[PDB]
Amino acid sequence: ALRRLRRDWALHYLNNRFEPLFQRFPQARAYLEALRARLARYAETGEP
Amino acid sequence: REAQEAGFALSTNGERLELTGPGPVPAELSARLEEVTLGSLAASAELEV
Repeated sequence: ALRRLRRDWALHYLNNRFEPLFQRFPQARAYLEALRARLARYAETGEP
Repeated sequence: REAQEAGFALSTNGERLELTGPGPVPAELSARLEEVTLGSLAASAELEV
């Protein structure tokens, strides 16, 4: 559950960071989401 | 201001922010404290940029 929390709060932060980027670059929807998961995994499993 | 009006004391350490006070922190107050902390660190992000 703690690991899941360290991912839920990560997404809560990343949505706020990514909203202006999604608004500015809709064509990069696939790319920007790809970071959103990846950074989350960095918060989740500590994978470099 | 919103913490003192809510009966909680804000103990800042620069970027790090925490609240000390009797009873549980209200959901609005805790969410807004998280908001202020993330906003400060995002301002630090755009400072690095």
